[PDB]
Parts: sequence; C-alpha cells; structure tokens
Amino acid sequence: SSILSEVSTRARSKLPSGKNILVFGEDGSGKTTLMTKLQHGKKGRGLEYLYLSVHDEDRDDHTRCNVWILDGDLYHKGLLKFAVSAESLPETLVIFVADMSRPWTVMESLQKWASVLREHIDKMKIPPEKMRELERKFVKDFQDYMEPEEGDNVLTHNLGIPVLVVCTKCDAVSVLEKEHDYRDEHLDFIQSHLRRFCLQYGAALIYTSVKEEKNLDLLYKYIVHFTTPALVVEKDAVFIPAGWDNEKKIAILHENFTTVKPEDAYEDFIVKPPVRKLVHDKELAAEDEQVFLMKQQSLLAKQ
Repeated sequence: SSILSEVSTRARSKLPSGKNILVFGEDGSGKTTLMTKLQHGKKGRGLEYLYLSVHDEDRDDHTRCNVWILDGDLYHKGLLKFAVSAESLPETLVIFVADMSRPWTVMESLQKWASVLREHIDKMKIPPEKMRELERKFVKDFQDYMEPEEGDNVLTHNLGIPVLVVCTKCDAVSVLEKEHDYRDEHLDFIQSHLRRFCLQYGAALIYTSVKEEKNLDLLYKYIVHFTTPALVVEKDAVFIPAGWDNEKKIAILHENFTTVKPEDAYEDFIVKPPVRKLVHDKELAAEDEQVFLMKQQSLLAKQ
C-alpha cells in the first residue's frame, strides 16, 4: 500500500535542501547595496530577509539559500530566533559585514556582533545538546579541513560552525589616504587584525567594493553545497580564504615599520575620523531667566 512509496521517496538524492545565511547588516556600509550588487524596498526595520536561489553548479536547482540581514541592536535576539532554528544550524553561513569608511567601527563592532552570536549560541543552542558533543567534534573535523588543499596550530576560538568575515566599502582607499591614512602602518595593521580575527574565529577574511570583487558566491556555493586561487597581493583589495594563514606572514606584515603589535592604536584609527569632531552639535543650554528673583535682586541693587 505504501512500501513502494517508501522506495519512491528513496529514488533520487540530488536534492539540496533549505540553505540559510545570516549576514550582519551594519549601518549602511553598502548592505542593501551588497544584495543589490549581488542581485530593494527599504532598510529601516532590520531582519530584511532575502532568498538566494542561484546556479546549482550545472543549472539552478533553486539553491534556496535564505538570507537574513539585521541592523542595529534593539533586542533583535527574537528576530534571530526567527532566523536561526535547531535544524538551520548546519547551513548557517554567517557573514560579518562592515565598511572601510569607518574601519574603527569594524575593529570592535565585529566583536559586538560576535558576542551577540556568542550569546545566541548559549541562548538558542543550549537546549540542543547533541550538536555540543557532536558539532564541536564536527568542528574539530571541519577546521582541520579549513587549511588543506588551499593555495599546524594557531590561537583559534570557541566559535566553530561555517563562519565568514567579509568587509565592504573598500573602494575608498585613496579617499581615506586622501583624508588621513597615507601610511603603510594603517593599511598593514588593519589587515593583520582582520586576518587575525578570522583565523581565530575559525573563519576567513574577504573584501569587496563598489562595482568589484565577485568572489563572494565562489566560497558560499563552494561551501554551502568552483574553487579559486587566493590574493593578498594587491593590498588595495584582499581575499583571504580559510587556511591561507599562519601567525608569521602577518607578523612580518605588521613589522614593516608598522608599530609592532600596538595594543592602543585601536585609538589611532579610532581617533582619526571618529574622534574627528562634531559639526552639527547644539549642546548649548543657551539661556533662561526668572521674574521675582530679578525684581528683588534689583531691590538689593537699589541700596
């Protein structure tokens, strides 16, 4: 009656299921423009869903890669519940997006978003305890595969699942050195911290710009199931796939006159345009007076 229905359900297996993406939209930074360059109503609510259904390596078999874009911080945790389930967990390509117009934001705000998801790990994954004892070992599998066939040990992190740190607004390099960069220290230090962040986080570092770098879908399609050779060469736009690291190449990079590993220069680039000034500010507390007070004060002034 239904035995052959069982066999019929077992006929084919070329069925890539419901894929998910959790990008972290960060105050403009071309995020609406990021999906626009990829493929827009308005961006004021956050959790602005998008669905990707792109080429399934030979045709498009509706690679149903559901996107999610949050922006701000006002309790959007429940929205993450509406974006992260218990079965969503494998196909969870989280993408951290930040600009270059404000690189200092990126430096800390990445950890802001990160800590939000660290909470969400211990807030939503606390009931599924099977992927604790399973996915941590699967991450021990997974991050051993982070490094080979690309082209030992590092002080990596606790976060391990398919993760990725991207950057945006990079075609503003000359605009920023035109304003205040004009120093290889500023260019090397940020990349050392970024590539450093990604290698610790068990992720990779990717850049993009206005009308540039279609290297995005390569790693996602490549991972969410087409490979590509890396670049740290141009240094005006960088692509770091996972496993193209060490803790020495970058050490030589932040050595070439770059104030060797400064743990205060966060204020250097977190001081040029964020501690620029305030043009439109009206904190004056201008004027206000009394009646009776002035009257009797003039009485004392009457002598």
